[PDB]
Amino acid sequence: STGSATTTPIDSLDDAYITPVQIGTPAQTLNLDFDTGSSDLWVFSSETTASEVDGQTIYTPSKSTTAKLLSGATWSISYGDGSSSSGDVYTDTVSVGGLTVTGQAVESAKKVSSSFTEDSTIDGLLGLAFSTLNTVSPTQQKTFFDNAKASLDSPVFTADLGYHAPGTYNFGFIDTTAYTGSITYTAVSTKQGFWEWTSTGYAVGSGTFKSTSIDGIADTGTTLLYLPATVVSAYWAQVSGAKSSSSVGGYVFPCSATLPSFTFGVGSARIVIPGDYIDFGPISTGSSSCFGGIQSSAGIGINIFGDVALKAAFVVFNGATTPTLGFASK
Repeated sequence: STGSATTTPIDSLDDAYITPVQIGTPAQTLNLDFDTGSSDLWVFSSETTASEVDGQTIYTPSKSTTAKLLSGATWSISYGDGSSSSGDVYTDTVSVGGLTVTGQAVESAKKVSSSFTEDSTIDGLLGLAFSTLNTVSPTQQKTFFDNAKASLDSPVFTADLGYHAPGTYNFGFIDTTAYTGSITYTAVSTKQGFWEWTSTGYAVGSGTFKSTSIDGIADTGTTLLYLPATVVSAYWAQVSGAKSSSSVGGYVFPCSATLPSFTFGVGSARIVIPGDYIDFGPISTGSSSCFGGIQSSAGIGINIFGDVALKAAFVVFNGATTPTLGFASK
């Protein structure tokens, strides 16, 4: 089997991407944030505290003939940005782009933090990291990808995120028309439950490539590119007037700037992030100070190749017995 679904930015900044997902019988379609940095499929639901719902589409398990309470199971998750959600669990039929999993754990939110409530466009998350990070207790549950894997033509999914444009998540096949050149594959460590890999270095604009190992995660659920302070300083030093602002919470730059590109290494290959991808616009409406898309990972504890990086590439998440990650230009 295979599946193919379009993913769409939620706003003009590509803050996140939503992909339609069919849950239950008859289908209830919710727009979920596919997140390769976590492993819970959770939804706004008929159980979510009413005051914490503001425009989201909800899953109502009582209206699904295939929903079953997973008795005794609860879940609770906290994300890198400080947001959180928790609730109980149903199993139900879940389909993405024509690919169907029966008996998928669908985690129903009883509570969500303010950032989720305030984002009317995101109806929940679909985790695509390794199932060892799943938060369901007392019986840990599998991701949609893990459940689908055996049925897939090939044990892979691909992320093809757009810059200010729709893109695609595919399951079970590599679309050879969706990228240019060849795909370069690189080793993955699953020790922390993430798609964790080591970049071979970087360049700033037209500058020389610096060979240096940068361990980090491929995380579609994180907006920006978070890298070591040394690397980030080298980037922003090339932008007149750029500075790190503790009051704003990262690097800002004059909105009048033209940003240089940023290149990262994948083995001997190179992925180029155009300068425009690094512009996240005015810090507040009408400001001439703009927020940077490359930020320091210092104090996160991990480097994160978020959407800013991944949208510059066609990315293969290879869930073979020895997982790997593939990157191609596009």
